[PDB]
Amino acid sequence: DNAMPFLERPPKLDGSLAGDVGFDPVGFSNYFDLRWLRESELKHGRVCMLGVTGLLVQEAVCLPQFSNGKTPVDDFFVVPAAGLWQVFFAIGAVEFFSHGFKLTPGDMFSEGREAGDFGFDPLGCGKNPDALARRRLVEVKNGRLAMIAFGGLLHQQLLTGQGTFEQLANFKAIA
Amino acid sequence: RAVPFAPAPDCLPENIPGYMGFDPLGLSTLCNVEWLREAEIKHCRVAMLAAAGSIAQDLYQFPGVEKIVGSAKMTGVHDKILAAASTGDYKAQAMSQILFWTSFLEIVTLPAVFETMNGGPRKPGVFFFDPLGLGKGDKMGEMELKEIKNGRLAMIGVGGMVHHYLLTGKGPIQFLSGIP
Amino acid sequence: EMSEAIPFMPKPANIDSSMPGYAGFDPLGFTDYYSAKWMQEAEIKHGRVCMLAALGMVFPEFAKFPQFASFSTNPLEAFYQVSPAGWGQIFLFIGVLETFSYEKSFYNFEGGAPGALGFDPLRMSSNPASAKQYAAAEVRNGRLAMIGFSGMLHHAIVSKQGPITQIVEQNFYPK
Ligand code: CLA
Ligand code: CLA
Ligand code: CLA
Ligand code: CLA
Ligand SMILES: CC1=C(C#C/C(C)=C/C=C/C(C)=C/C=C/C=C(C)/C=C/C=C(\C)C#CC2=C(C)C[C@@H](O)CC2(C)C)C(C)(C)C[C@H](O)C1
Ligand SMILES: CC1=C(C#C/C(C)=C/C=C/C(C)=C/C=C/C=C(C)/C=C/C=C(\C)C#CC2=C(C)C[C@@H](O)CC2(C)C)C(C)(C)C[C@H](O)C1
Ligand SMILES: CC1=C(C#C/C(C)=C/C=C/C(C)=C/C=C/C=C(C)/C=C/C=C(\C)C#CC2=C(C)C[C@@H](O)CC2(C)C)C(C)(C)C[C@H](O)C1
Ligand SMILES: CC1=C(C#C/C(C)=C/C=C/C(C)=C/C=C/C=C(C)/C=C/C=C(\C)C#CC2=C(C)C[C@@H](O)CC2(C)C)C(C)(C)C[C@H](O)C1
Ligand SMILES: CC1=C(C#C/C(C)=C/C=C/C(C)=C/C=C/C=C(C)/C=C/C=C(C)/C=C/C2=C(C)CCCC2(C)C)C(C)(C)C[C@H](O)C1
Ligand SMILES: CC1=CCCC(C)(C)[C@H]1/C=C/C(C)=C/C=C/C(C)=C/C=C/C=C(C)/C=C/C=C(C)/C=C/C1=C(C)CCCC1(C)C
Repeated sequence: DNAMPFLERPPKLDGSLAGDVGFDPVGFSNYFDLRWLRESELKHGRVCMLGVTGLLVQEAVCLPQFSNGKTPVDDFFVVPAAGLWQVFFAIGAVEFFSHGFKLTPGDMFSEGREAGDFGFDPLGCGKNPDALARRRLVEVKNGRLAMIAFGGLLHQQLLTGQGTFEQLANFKAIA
Repeated sequence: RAVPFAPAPDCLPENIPGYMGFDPLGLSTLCNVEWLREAEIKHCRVAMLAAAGSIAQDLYQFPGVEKIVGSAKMTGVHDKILAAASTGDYKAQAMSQILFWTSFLEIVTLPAVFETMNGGPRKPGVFFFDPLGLGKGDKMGEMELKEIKNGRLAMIGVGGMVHHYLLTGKGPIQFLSGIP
Repeated sequence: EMSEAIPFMPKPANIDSSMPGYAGFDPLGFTDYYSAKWMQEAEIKHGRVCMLAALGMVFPEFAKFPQFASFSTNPLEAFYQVSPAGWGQIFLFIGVLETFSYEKSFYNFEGGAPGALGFDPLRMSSNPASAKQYAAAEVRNGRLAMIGFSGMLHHAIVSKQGPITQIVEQNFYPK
């Protein structure tokens, strides 16, 4: 349906993209490319799924070569500077190679890619077409959820200073 | 191509000895290709002499030098001979002699590297120096690539040897023999 | 036809959409008197020098070369802390690089594009969309660096420190 029934439906949000509930009140997709916005949305979403997994895991697991922070956000501050820089450049290498060295809104889509596709299906989960459609909707919605959840987990870990599961098992209201 | 990611510029011809498609950084677009070829052959030969001399200055030393040089290894010998020559010492002028003759050789062979760029007959690096005639009488062209490969290896090897010394006082043989 | 940048003024006649950073912005008509391609080449060189200068004013906040490690992090004092042999070598190197612009301008002025000194070692700008985007991005980052360096220079005059230091100490106003 229309997500905001009082507002008119945005003109460029046709139903072809998954996760489209007609939600664009501020008026993006009337200025920017919807291919760029969708590829940005999936990138944010997939990063945040890995990010929430990282927060939960690092609250428990720690590699022996690394120290342990008080919280998974303080885990960033005990990993050696060279290690953070190596991860940054490794991700940068991936971003260059996966996007065909075309990284800007002027050239990223000038070869004809669909937004968010890198040809990544080693297990072949997207072999079926209709199953692919369902998992496209699942991906965008879990990605959106993980975006919000990552915001919540990070800000609560910063505020309390006691992890996520430790926070829940030792909940202490604002005083 | 050496790097499928980043191939060699079209500035590089593919008919030069040692062409293996390796120029990801496009360094042949930034200078004359004839100059670069000449420079790498010269760097190759100087480094081959440096590497062989680094090994030889460990296995066998010319007579008498232990009083003038002691037990200093490859980088140290240069500094110590120049230290001894800094006093008025007659028997410590090996550095000035080699510098004089190599400078004289580079001075009188200097127009060659400008004739090649100007369209001259002589190809980069060729001084027609084949006294034994082994490369000339036999069909030539494999020896060019052997020279280039050994020269590139010598450059890296000199690098290794020098920096391994700059960290630990071992020379080539001492550093290879053990593993600190 | 009116100028895009200043919509109530007429379009400057001697600048054109062909030029990468074109906005129709020439209120004082420099291009009506001076050669538009000379101005185009000057803006690009000023931007390239400023892009390096803006990084240079900022970079020794993070790290210094070991020889100049004792040198100050205020750039306006590190200027005088460098030896004249060092500044002479810099001037010679810039001279060698500027021989190519002295040969491009003053001899083959009409052959090429403004700022095209034959320096494309990684063979970018091959893809046309990428070339278009890079042309405009070089111009815009050059203009931004001009403004940013102008700021940082006068900020080092007022507060006798560098950009990051002034920010960290919150030394934002004349003491
Ligand atoms: C090509 C493969 C390769 C190799 C050989 C290395 C080698 C190294 N890594 Mg690893 N790394 C790699 C790929 C690689 N990395 C990738 C692809 C990633 C991301 C997925 C990482 C993520 C990573 C982390 C998170 C950490 C390392 C660290 C280290 C170094 C430990 C040295 C130390 O304790 O004192 C050396 C101490 C110094 C102060 C010197 C700085 C370290 C030098 C510069 C390492 C240089 C490696 C080189 C640039 C390869 C990286 C390529 C890039 C694409 C990642 C070691 C040399 C650790 C580290 O550096 O801690 C210090 C560390 O915490 N790496
Ligand atoms: C050298 C690194 C590098 C490079 C060249 C790129 C390149 C790109 N990124 Mg990616 N990205 C990177 C690292 C990098 N990324 C990292 C480390 C992250 C976090 C995991 C992301 C997350 C990310 C998202 C979520 C999005 C992009 C997008 C983009 C594109 C837009 C270009 C732009 O404005 O940003 C160029 C970016 C840089 C020059 C640097 C990026 C650094 C960012 C700010 C992350 C900062 C670090 C992070 C907070 C902590 C990581 C910790 C880790 C190192 C251990 C382009 C393909 C967008 C896109 O493609 O959609 C259209 C988009 O939506 N990037
Ligand atoms: C980059 C080259 C280089 C440099 C700077 C030095 C410098 C030095 N060497 Mg080392 N050395 C070199 C190459 C080099 N050598 C080579 C190639 C060898 C033979 C494998 C040696 C073998 C050697 C020994 C055995 C000893 C030295 C020693 C010394 C020192 C005293 C000078 C001396 O007697 O040299 C001697 C150098 C030679 C006899 C080299 C001659 C080889 C020439 C170059 C062959 C030329 C072939 C061809 C005909 C010429 C081409 C002509 C064409 C261009 C027209 C000095 C530090 C002495 C020392 O005190 O060290 C502890 C010592 O005992 N060197
Ligand atoms: C791997 C070594 C190697 C090889 C294969 C070549 C090959 C060649 N050179 Mg080059 N050259 C080299 C090293 C080498 N060179 C070095 C180090 C120098 C500096 C002195 C020169 C200086 C030079 C000049 C000035 C010229 C050549 C020319 C030539 C070509 C024709 C001559 C020929 O066939 O001789 C073949 C040469 C060899 C087979 C080298 C013999 C090596 C012997 C077998 C052992 C070396 C012992 C050494 C002293 C180290 C001992 C070991 C140590 C650890 C103790 C051919 C491409 C000429 C050319 O391009 O045009 C005709 C020319 O003008 N070369
Ligand atoms: C594509 C590809 C595949 C793949 C893959 C991968 C690696 C897939 C990874 C998928 C992942 C990790 C998805 C994670 C989603 C997380 C969500 C939705 C958030 C949950 C948390 C919430 C809602 C919360 C909260 C909370 C807040 C904020 C604060 C707390 O105090 C309280 C509370 C906990 C309640 C594979 C490899 C299989 C092969 C295939 O051929 C190709
Ligand atoms: C819609 C949508 C879906 C969905 C979804 C979901 C789960 C949406 C949930 C969103 C949520 C839970 C958002 C919560 C935001 C909290 C905020 C902004 C509070 C900030 C605190 C501040 C600024 C502060 C402060 C202060 C501090 C610390 C100091 C103190 O003095 C107190 C004070 C309070 C003043 C899915 C994913 C299915 C996709 C689907 O296609 C459509
Ligand atoms: C041209 C020609 C003529 C001639 C001639 C001449 C003078 C020919 C001489 C040719 C020479 C000297 C070739 C030497 C190459 C040296 C190499 C490849 C070393 C690489 C080092 C490495 C790999 C290493 C290492 C390492 C070890 C072991 C030790 C560690 O501590 C360090 C490290 C870990 C880095 C003749 C006279 C024949 C006539 C003819 O008509 C024309
Ligand atoms: C060409 C070529 C290539 C290349 C290349 C290279 C080397 C490219 C280099 C690019 C560089 C160095 C770009 C730097 C731009 C800097 C800017 C825009 C800064 C502006 C500062 C601002 C706005 C500010 C400010 C400040 C103010 C005033 C107040 C302060 O208190 C604070 C604050 C900091 C905020 C390669 C090699 C890949 C090959 C290829 O084949 C061809
Ligand atoms: C005696 C003398 C002096 C001197 C001196 C000297 C001679 C100093 C030595 C300088 C040299 C030769 C340094 C070597 C640098 C080469 C490197 C780092 C290799 C890079 C290759 C890489 C990274 C990869 C290569 C590759 C691999 C892995 C295989 C795949 C392909 C590729 C990726 C290309 C002093 C200064 C001591 C003063 C003294 O008074 C007189
Ligand atoms: C729209 C919507 C529709 C209907 C439902 C709805 C609920 C009514 C509504 C939702 C509304 C709302 C309000 C949704 C709320 C959305 C919000 C406020 C999300 C907050 C996100 C903040 C993040 C991810 C911070 C990330 C910081 C990082 C990664 C810092 C990293 C750091 C770096 C590297 C360096 C320092 C070290 C650390 C600290 C680690």
